[PDB]
Amino acid sequence: DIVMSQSPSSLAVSVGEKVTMSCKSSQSLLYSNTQKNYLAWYQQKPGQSPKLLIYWASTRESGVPDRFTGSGSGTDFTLTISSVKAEDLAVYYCQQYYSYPLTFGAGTKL
Amino acid sequence: KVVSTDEYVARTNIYYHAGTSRLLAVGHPYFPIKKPNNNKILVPKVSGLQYRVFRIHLPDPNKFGFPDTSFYNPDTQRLVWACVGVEVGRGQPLGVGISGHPLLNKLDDTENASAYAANAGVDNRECISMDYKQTQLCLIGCKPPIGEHWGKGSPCTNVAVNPGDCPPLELINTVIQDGDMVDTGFGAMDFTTLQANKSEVPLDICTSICKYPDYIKMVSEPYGDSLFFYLRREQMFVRHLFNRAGAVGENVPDDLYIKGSGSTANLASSNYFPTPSGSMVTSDAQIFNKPYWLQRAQGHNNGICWGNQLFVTVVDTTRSTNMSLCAAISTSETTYKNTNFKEYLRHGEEYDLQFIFQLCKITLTADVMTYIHSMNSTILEDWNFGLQPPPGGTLEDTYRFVTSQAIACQKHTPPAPKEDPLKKYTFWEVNLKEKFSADLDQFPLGRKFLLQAGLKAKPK
Amino acid sequence: WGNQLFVTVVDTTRSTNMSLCAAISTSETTYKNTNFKEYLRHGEEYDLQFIFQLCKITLTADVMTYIHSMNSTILEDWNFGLQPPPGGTLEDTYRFVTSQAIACQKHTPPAPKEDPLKKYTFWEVNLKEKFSADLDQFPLGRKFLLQAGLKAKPK
Amino acid sequence: VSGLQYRVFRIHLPDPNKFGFPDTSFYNPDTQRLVWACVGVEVGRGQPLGVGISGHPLLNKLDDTENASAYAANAGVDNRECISMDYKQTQLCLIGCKPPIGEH
Amino acid sequence: YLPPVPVSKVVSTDEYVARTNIYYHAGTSRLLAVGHPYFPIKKPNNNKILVPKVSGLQYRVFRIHLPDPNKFGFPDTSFYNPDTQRLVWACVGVEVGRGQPLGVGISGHPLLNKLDDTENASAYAANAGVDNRECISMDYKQTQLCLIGCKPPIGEHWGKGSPCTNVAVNPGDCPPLELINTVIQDGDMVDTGFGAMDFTTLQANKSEVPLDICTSICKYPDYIKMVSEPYGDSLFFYLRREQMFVRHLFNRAGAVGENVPDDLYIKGSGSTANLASSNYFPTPSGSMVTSDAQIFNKPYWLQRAQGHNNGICWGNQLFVTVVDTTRSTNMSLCAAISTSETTYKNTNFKEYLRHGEEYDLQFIFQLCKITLTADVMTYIHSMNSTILEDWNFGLQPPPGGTLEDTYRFVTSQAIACQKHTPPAPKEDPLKKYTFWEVNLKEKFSADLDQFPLGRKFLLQAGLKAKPK
Amino acid sequence: DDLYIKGSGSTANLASSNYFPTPSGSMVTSDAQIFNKPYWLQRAQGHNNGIC
Amino acid sequence: SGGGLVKPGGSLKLSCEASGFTFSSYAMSWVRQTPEKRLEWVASISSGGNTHYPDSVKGRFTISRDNARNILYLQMSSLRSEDTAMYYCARGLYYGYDEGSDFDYWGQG
Repeated sequence: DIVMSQSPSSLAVSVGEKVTMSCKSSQSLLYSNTQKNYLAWYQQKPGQSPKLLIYWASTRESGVPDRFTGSGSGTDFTLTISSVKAEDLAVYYCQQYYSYPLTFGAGTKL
Repeated sequence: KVVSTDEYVARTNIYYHAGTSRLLAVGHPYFPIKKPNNNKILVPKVSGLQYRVFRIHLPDPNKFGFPDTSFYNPDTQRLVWACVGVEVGRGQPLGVGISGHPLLNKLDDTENASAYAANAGVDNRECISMDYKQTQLCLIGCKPPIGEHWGKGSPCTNVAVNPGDCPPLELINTVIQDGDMVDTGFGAMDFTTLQANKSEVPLDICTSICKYPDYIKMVSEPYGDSLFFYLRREQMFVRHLFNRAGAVGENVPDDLYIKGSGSTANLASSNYFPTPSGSMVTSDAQIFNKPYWLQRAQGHNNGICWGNQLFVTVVDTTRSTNMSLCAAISTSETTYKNTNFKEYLRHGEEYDLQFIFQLCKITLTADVMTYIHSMNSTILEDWNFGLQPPPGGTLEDTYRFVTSQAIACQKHTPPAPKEDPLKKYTFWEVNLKEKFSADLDQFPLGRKFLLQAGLKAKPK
Repeated sequence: WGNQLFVTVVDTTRSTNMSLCAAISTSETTYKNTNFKEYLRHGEEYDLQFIFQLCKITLTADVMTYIHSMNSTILEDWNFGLQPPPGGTLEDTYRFVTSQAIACQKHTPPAPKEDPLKKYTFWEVNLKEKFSADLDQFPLGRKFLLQAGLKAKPK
Repeated sequence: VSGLQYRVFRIHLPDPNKFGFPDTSFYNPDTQRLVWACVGVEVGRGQPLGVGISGHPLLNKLDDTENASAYAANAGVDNRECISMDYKQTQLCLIGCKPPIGEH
Repeated sequence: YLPPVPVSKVVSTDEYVARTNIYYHAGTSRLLAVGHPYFPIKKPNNNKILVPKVSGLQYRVFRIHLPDPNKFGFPDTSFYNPDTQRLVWACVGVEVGRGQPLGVGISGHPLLNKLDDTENASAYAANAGVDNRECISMDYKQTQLCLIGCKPPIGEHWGKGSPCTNVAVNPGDCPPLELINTVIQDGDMVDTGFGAMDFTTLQANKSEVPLDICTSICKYPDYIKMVSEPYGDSLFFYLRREQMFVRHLFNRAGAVGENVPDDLYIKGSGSTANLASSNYFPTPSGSMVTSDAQIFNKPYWLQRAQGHNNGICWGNQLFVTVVDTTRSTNMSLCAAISTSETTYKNTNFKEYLRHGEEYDLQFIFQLCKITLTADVMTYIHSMNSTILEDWNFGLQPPPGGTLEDTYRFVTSQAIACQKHTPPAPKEDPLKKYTFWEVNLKEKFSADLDQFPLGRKFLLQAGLKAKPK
Repeated sequence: DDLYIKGSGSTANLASSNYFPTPSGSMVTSDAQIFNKPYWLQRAQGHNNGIC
Repeated sequence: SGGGLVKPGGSLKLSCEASGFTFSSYAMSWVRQTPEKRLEWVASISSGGNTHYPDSVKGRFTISRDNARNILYLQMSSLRSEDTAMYYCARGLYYGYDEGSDFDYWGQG
């Protein structure tokens, strides 16, 4: 399949540090007829439920501050954040829905 | 199957030059200045021992169109500088810095003792300074310099490691930057990583990783473009012989020796370190500031240069002298006391560069459109014939947002001014762009070549 | 001869010995000779690149004689098992008794074939795989060209 | 391991006469043979150059012979001391098909 | 300009391939193997084998490497330019040497799930006890086969499939079955005539069969699928012979879980009130061996093969699979714990089982070259691109594009060893799959005359004289 | 401090950090003398040729 | 919604209830919890009720969609203790231009 890919496990971003995480599908993400990337994500914190991060990387959820804005198309992507903050501290799951089943990131705990 | 550049290369007849203002540079020998509570630096520690590396920023030639544009199509080709020639200004009279550490692990001399030493007080550290390997160098080429240097190896899980054990061992091979650590030959590496003591060395050399070229792998580039050139020179040897004093890593098998007793019962230092002697200097040893030349090089690159962009590096011991100040916070009293004098230091630094160049022109075939695309495509990124016809006509305006009912609120998109990938690497930078001009009649030097040329000098 | 070549070299210049310290206790802030063991390791760096030329040998008696005088073991590795042309050596040749491991191993007998100097130990390298037919691709060789020139080439 | 250790490099070549060419017709492999020849050679050495050193913790020694104000002392037992020295600087290179012959 | 106009069909490889004038041979000396028939011997606490399990009943895989021809010596190479072309081996003819005295082994199990002998029954048998299993042995069906191709042999077997889930499986319920293809691995077991499947999963008794196959999965090759390959590269050839006959008539002893409806019969009474086990199984038997049936020790000649692949071995790589029951004899020796006493004591002897194995290979090859165009490159790349990679692509552009190459710090490093502990990257993509190995790459000869087999190649084609 | 470790006793305090070399002239030779020998000019880096 | 103690090998009967909305409007699924932080996935079915099954549970997890009760259900039997997990419900939606997928809600878990 594609079990989405975030490894090796230990990295971190101190006071004023943009975050480094990379999730990469194992199938080509330039696709023929549709031509809009499909990518899913999540955030698992202490105190409430694990919850989606980002959808289509250029369209963000409301109730999601713009602080997470990623780049790239295709298998691997590049995130950029003007200022990373606390609740950015989180486990970041990653996923794609076009060809089901739904499989999960090796995960960003950054 | 790389080929020479000049296989395909198409020359110009035509040349420009620039040379810097010069170099204004100074700063402190030992460590940089900052507010004590703070991390914000007042003033840089600056040293020769900081690796000496500078890099090139230049206009696209294709930008300038010509009094005679005729001779070529800008489209069916591209138009690409070559370096014809080079010169560094290096101006200081030559100088001696020197150093060591106020605390030092040492037992003592090796050579001279009438008797075995006495007992060891703990923390016997002492203050001594030393000289260095006596050296210049120059480094010339277009791809990043990369130093290779020791590392601590990877302990595998076989031996369970015990507190204080030997770090396994490595050579690390890694990008060069400016302002990095010369060796005296104390090993190319960081004790700060790889030495617990922190009392072992000159402060400065405590800091960071000694670094040294890898010709070989720079020799080993497929294209040899890290540098196509450099020169390398030095002199030195040892001055004295001195023992460290520290807790035992390991000991010598007895069979190798005999046994003493009493006074002689006890172990003479296996910690053995020399004290180096760097040598005299001379004018003639100067390699600097002289017409500097190539045509053929070891690599296919001949003056083959990209991003209008090149890397320059050199190093010299010779000038290492600083000078300090005696600061009298009171001038009033006329009778002497050591009281009144604080001391400060900086190391002043100076250079210039004047360099000769050519342009060349490049038509287009797959090879062209590929071999380098193959080789690296980054330039045809910079060119426009990388193609890429896209899809994607239409969208929807929707306006306006400010209405306070909510359509998703929007765009983030400066996003990628980012072009230098290696930009996080941080080091000196020199933009040259508009310093170019025609005639060395006007340009103090390479008319040297123009005479090396000769050619008739043209009338008035 | 014998596909065999020797190089021996010694330098004094690189003799530098780096010395590092490990701390058995990282906590205490007061300096003590106790906390630090000492170790000594020394670096070594070599490389080899060798040009080669290719040559042939006609055979006559005088030929064969003259060699056989010099070192006769040489002939072994060629054909001419026997002085003249015919070929090689006619008792039975090849055998293997193992695969997986129970029986007294294939190496329970000694190794018949020898470099007789096998008694003499020393550092070893194998090149067998590494040859290339085009100098251009290597740093060293093009100089060989340069020394002899002889340039031109395709597009 | 130390630099002062001699180095010995043995190098095997594959049999030419197993190995052919873009064009081999120019010879009969039967009536003849093929042998390598060595035209040119290089030795790469990459370290930043510098001198090491050795010593011994116990060494037979009396005292300085260079300058002495008064005559020396009585010889005790085991006056050996810890002293070190630098070795003679040297470079060499050796090439051939037969092992280097030493003497002592 | 542009990629080409070109489809996938398959083609007869002889389309593009060119046949050369030259032939070579190499062969191993011989190969031996020894081990225990019934199970491998290991140190009892240890998992490491002291002794391997070896029998003719296990499959044998043979991987044979060839050297890159484009590195290789010829008396005359003039006929090609490496610029425009490859060279690739072609295997014209093949031998299997087998030297052992021919004879039958045997296998059995000391507790065999068994009820009684139904071949003849004079009276109603007893009632199911506890543990009536017995010590009995049998002969397996006799078999010979051979397999050749540049792709691994694909076997197949029955297996337990994931049940489609409506009803909950109660313990006791028939697991559904699934036919499963897989790569054939060395040491795998010939069928006994009991079917290619997994006893371990589907049979919990573990006493149903003799040891050798009990834990393992017997597999059988499917000519269909194998031949169904478009490129036929699994195998371009084979041969097969086998036979078996019935011997005895038994039952399984156990609870009945599919009971028999009465309508098939009438209700009995007394001893006939209870239905005896309707499980029956035959006793498989091989017959008398003959020298004639031997498929071995005789040369073979391949020119036209069913697959469009004709003797083409891609990736300097060639396979052989061999199965033989005729040499199966297991020798039994005894060693005496006391050489003193003059009275025979059972207690004095330690009985032992070992089995011999003899293999050899003698291989003929033709050399072949490939002219390159896009269509060429295309088709292959389409077929398999990997080959092109081990290959230099003759070129990536037209002058030899290179990747900012590899020059290394390794070959003997400093003993930290993530500087290697990890040697060779890439893969043999089957590296997971285990099977026997040999290297011939030093063994070639430019003269066939010297060899027993070779002259036949001449002889069969005539020698004319031997030039070139 | 982080550039070293605290001393004590004799090492309680840090000695002055400063250092400066003592320059030493070398063997003088008759050769390196640049004088008492004629000079000849034709071309100079400047455009002046011997014009005063 | 309601999941709790189940000893493996039997059948497993669970529910996912809507909360104050139209149930038939958008897609629905079941989920589980595999503690590595490496998550495993359970079940889905279409709006038209086509079974969304992976290489695993096809025909296995036996689902019953109920729009009326506004509750999602699932049947299992002869349980796989490898299915031991904290099970989660999830739902679908539609957001229609940019073609990448946000998510509004999911069940009690």
